[PDB]
Amino acid sequence: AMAGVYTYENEFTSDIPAPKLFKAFVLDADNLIPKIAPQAVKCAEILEGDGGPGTIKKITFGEGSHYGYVKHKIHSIDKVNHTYSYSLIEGDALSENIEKIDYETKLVSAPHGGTIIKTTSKYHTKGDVEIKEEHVKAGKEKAAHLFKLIEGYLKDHPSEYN
Repeated sequence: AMAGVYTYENEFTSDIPAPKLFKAFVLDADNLIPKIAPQAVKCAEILEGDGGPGTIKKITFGEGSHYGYVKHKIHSIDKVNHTYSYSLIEGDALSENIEKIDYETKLVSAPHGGTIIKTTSKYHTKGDVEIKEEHVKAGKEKAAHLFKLIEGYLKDHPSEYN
């Protein structure tokens, strides 16, 4: 049975400077996200580990989830370089034919003072590979919205994540 890896890059941009964002979005996601999108994210909970490399998180969704949750395994976190890698491993985007999805995200400092969020997504496939543009671009939008909500919030809370 054919094993393979579908790979998809995209970027977003943001006014928020890289480090604030990293603290908010990566480092306190568990807390900050449910606060600002309770429609779409009920809860977030660490099943195992500190929360560094090797941790397993269950994230629990509200409306607009096929399965109503995911689990993530954190592969790495680099606070100094502002990068993050993990793997979706059980739940929402997966199936018999998509064993796993890997994300790696690099925040980079744009011109001038702002940020560029670079994400690379890696679909570990089994068997024939059908991966619909929809399911993928639908995903882009979800994340794009979510980052927009973070910008907005953080701009309304400048005493935070400094």
